[PDB]
Amino acid sequence: KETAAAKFERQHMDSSTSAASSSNYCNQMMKSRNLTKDRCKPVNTFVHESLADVQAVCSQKNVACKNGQTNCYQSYSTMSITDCRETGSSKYPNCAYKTTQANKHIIVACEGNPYVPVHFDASV
Repeated sequence: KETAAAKFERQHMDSSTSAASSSNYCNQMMKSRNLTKDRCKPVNTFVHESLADVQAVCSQKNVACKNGQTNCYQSYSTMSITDCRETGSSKYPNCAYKTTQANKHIIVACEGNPYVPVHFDASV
């Protein structure tokens, strides 16, 4: 019974590294965060900021979600992130990813009491 908040933290939070660090990072992290268990998740973003700083985005700039819901929020600051994208050669179960580091505004969807991130929508 993983909570929606905990699923967001597993899939999207990595405060321990300042920036993607290594060319190995997406290969290791997509596997260790269990995002390659059932299929190769094609894309995924990790955020290298404190949990409190990501949770605070839920009270920042309200923006439309890609799915048309209204509960998305854009960070006023830029944040350190790593984008993981499956290589063309990647075949499950040997899921392979390119690691790219960026500093961008994040967009998250927030739900619940407490009102916390449950989904990573985009970076801009």
